[PDB]
Amino acid sequence: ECISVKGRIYSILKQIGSGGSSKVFQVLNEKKQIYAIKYVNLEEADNQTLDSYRNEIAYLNKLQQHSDKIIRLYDYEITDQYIYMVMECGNIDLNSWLKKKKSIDPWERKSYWKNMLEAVHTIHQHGIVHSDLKPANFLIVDGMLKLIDFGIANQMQPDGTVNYMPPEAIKDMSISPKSDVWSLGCILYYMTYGKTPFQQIINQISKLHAIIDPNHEIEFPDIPEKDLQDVLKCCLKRDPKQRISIPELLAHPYVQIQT
Ligand SMILES: CCOc1cc2c(-c3ccc(C)c(S(N)(=O)=O)c3)n[nH]c2cc1-c1cnn(C)c1
Repeated sequence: ECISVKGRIYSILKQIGSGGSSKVFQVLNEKKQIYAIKYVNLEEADNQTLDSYRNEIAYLNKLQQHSDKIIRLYDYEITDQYIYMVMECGNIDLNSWLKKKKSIDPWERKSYWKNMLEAVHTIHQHGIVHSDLKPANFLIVDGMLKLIDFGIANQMQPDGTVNYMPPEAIKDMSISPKSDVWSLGCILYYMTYGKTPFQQIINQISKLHAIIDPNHEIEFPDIPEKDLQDVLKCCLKRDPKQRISIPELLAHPYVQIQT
């Protein structure tokens, strides 16, 4: 029913998220303002994971200044036993919203695209490459996608797919900013064609076969927005060296040409 963080009290109104030993609550302060609060129980945590949490917090904090396309962290508490993160509250994670909506509006989809670019651009500018990027990581907050996590700390599932893994991450076992470009591509592909590139492929053992396979070609059906079709093509190129960059993407006409 009730969470104390650095003096203040919040009433738990609902659980929204539930990773390993972490839980996210939709809560309310005394003035009845909403906030998401992340509780991470630490009793079991070993130094690797403990450092991962400390790392996420520090970056999440640092990055506050640079962009509003990053989840806002209002304040936090941390002891040897727990973590509480008081954060901004949104409407829905993107993943759970790409199921709900039938097919997206052009103007919104572009807006969401800009939003993600700015977000991922920011983490890159601070030497972070979020390797496991996916729509579950973004969060709608009054017409804005904001980034929830950095792939530094262990992932939470909102109350795990391989649709977004980039080639070079699969071909890896015997990293690049470009990895995130692929994953963002996949999210945008979804937002134009109602599905990811390989989400019709059934078996996962072989889902990661199509991805790596140069001979396997990806289907880009024509659409009224010719720019968008190019972005998709440029993002989903299998060779990191020849895949478009975030800074290139930010100057692409899809983001830049008006209407
Ligand atoms: C596992 C999901 O993580 C988060 C979810 C949220 C939300 C949120 C997400 C989904 C829903 C459906 C809602 S809702 N409409 O308020 O119930 C809020 N707001 N702020 C949030 C902040 C987080 C979060 C978790 N870690 N970090 C760093 C941010």
